[PDB]
Amino acid sequence: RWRQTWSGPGTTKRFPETVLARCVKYTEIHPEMRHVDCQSVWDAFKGAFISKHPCDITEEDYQPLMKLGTQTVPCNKILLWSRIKDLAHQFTQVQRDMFTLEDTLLGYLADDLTWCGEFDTSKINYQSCPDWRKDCSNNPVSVFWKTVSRRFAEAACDVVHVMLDGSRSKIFDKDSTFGSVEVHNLQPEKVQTLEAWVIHGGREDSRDLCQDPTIKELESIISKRNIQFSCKNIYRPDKFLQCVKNPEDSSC
Ligand SMILES: *[C@H]1O[C@H](COP(=O)(O)OP(=O)(O)OC[C@H]2O[C@@H](n3cnc4c(N)ncnc43)[C@H](O)[C@@H]2O)[C@@H](O)[C@@H]1F
Repeated sequence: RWRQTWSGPGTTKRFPETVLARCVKYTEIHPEMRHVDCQSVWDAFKGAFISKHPCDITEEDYQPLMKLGTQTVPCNKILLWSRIKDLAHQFTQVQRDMFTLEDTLLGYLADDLTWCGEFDTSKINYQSCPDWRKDCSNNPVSVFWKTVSRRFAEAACDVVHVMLDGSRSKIFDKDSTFGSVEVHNLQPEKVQTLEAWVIHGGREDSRDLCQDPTIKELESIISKRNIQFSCKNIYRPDKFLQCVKNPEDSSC
């Protein structure tokens, strides 16, 4: 057909198989989750969006899945990210120094996927799904990440780290999901510091991006929540990963 219902990409192909296989694999690798019944996980995941209008999804819709995907992560080793997931993943993969949301079962299940259903049919919509801007914010994908993100941020303690894309027009974007959900769900009772790592996109010699107006804004927001703020430039992400891999044996 020549025009879809919604403005965004449709459900990722073979969504049900893909999720179930991810669950099986995750629960094989991670002993803490060994027990989890993946079929129950798929049923709860399905239950959140199937037969529901995909502009009328709620955090409650995901509660059965949230319950099944309950999981402890070391609260003091959390790595958040904004618009720079790939480096965050490359980093934690070296020796599991920190944990991103994609290191949890629910994050791993949904990473890079799109999904939505239809009001009053129980079919998965493989043709289109709502775009967060053009169509609706309360869509299955966006609501999932908000709900799961909030719980992950709420669990953090001590020093929480965040990678930010220093190549972007706004290094910290107050209106990003990171800025609108994660930042505001850190618990001041538990979190001592948020430390931002500003990832330079620019070759060689660049600015102290910890001085960027948007970084000062982040610092102000965080500080006003009674959490300390720290910031570091990562000038060369390639050299950084090399140093993480081969710590100070080398020019690190
Ligand atoms: C909480 O925030 C970070 C993402 O923060 P960003 O500033 O990168 O968010 P933004 O660009 O405004 O929006 C990205 C949206 O993508 C969805 N999403 C989050 N995480 C994933 C993964 N792993 N795969 C695909 N899509 C993802 C959400 O709908 C965001 O709204 C995340 O760690 C948490 F979402």
